[PDB]
Amino acid sequence: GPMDRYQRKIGCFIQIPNLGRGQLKYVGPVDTKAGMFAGVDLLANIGKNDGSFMGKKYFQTEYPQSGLFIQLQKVASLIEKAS
Repeated sequence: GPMDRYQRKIGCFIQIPNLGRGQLKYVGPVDTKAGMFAGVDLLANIGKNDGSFMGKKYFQTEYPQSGLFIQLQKVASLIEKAS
């Protein structure tokens, strides 16, 4: 599947422009949103969530607002380069 190459990189770190270093924790759809998403933990409260959305847990965050869902297309090349 198209998400498999990104799913293999879960647990890696990427350097998201204008945000900072984030750990990739989830790749996939999000209920009620269009398209595929990367769930990242920014390891500081500069995200928007705790890894859950609409009462469902997608991933774990270190802090209450360190999690962020980003449209996968925006970070796909960064995730590919991560090792």
